[PDB]
Amino acid sequence: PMFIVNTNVPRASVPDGFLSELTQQLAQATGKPPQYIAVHVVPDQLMAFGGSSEPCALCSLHSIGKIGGAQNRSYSKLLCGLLAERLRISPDRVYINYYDMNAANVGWNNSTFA
Amino acid sequence: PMFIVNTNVPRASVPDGFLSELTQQLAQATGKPPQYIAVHVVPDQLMAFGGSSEPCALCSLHSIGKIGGAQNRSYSKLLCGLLAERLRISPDRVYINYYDMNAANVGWNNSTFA
Amino acid sequence: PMFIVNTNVPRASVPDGFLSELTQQLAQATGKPPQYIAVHVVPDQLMAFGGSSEPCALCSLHSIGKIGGAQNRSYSKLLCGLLAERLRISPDRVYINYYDMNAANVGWNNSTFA
Ligand SMILES: CN(Cc1cnc2nc(N)nc(N)c2n1)c1ccc(C(=O)N[C@H](CCC(=O)O)C(=O)O)cc1
Repeated sequence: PMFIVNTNVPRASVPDGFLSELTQQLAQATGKPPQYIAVHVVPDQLMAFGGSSEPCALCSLHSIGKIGGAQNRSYSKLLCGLLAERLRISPDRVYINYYDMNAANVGWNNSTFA
Repeated sequence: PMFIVNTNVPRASVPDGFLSELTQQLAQATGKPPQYIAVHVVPDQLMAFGGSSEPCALCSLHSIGKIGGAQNRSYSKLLCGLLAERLRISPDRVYINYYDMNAANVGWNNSTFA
Repeated sequence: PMFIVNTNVPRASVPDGFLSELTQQLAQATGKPPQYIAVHVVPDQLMAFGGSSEPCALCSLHSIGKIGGAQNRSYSKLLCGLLAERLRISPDRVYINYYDMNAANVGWNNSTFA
């Protein structure tokens, strides 16, 4: 899986270990081993949510399978949870887009997963 | 809805009001209240379009509904106009990817919209 | 077609000409004229892949058609090769998302491609 966070929060507000924590928790939540989890944190961004410049985030989780109704609520609870506690971002100022990828449409190691 | 602009235009040429202006014009164009609109502007990017490094933009509009053949043609006018006037980008150097998101695939406030 | 690379490799390791080369290679590989090809390189990113912050990359290729089982393998070979050769990134620390865009969902110059 691939998790990306874009936020207006400063670089200096990202705690040491946040990428490690996201990796480990997305492994648990997703059922996929840690070695397949990629994480990307883009702080200091020029953004607004509802016309306000308070702390916010635009995020995406891409995964081959492991994407659906209940799973996505469950991921949003986890991720909103972490964004609140670690980055101090209100859960109502987060969007997370979920993408179920076909294996044939993910390249890796000179090939695809199809 | 969510709107993202990636551009090689420098940070200093992004007007201070650009995120609000986007926010407001997107609310009108989509029919959704401004509160639902998130906007992200990423300047100083290392980009080329058609092999030239003249000013350009790669953008995305994600929304739950309000995406279609007719609406997308319309949004391109609006957004090429804003980018042309505010960032001095030629409209032929602008791509915009449109995504019609399922409610179950959009996380927000510890849950999803489903 | 549109190709984006997000990497933790530093800005100073991106060779001069990398954007041109990508453009050239994507044109030949897709059979689309170079004028329709946009490339975007984002270095210095805060990323982890499998828990490790060794060199890695997360990438997207968006294109109207020219996306499929075999074409995507061939693109992966080409692009991981280029990421291995120019950015010193190991192929198994690269993910590439392929998206077959409907023409009506790509805005360009005040309209769509539908
Ligand atoms: C068969 N599966 C998933 C899967 C399901 N159940 C499991 N159960 C167990 N006990 N262990 C596993 N390793 C496991 N893996 C897989 C198919 C492809 C990929 C994969 O290696 N990578 C992509 C990368 C996605 C992206 O970047 O877009 C992914 O799974 O999301 C992994 C697992």
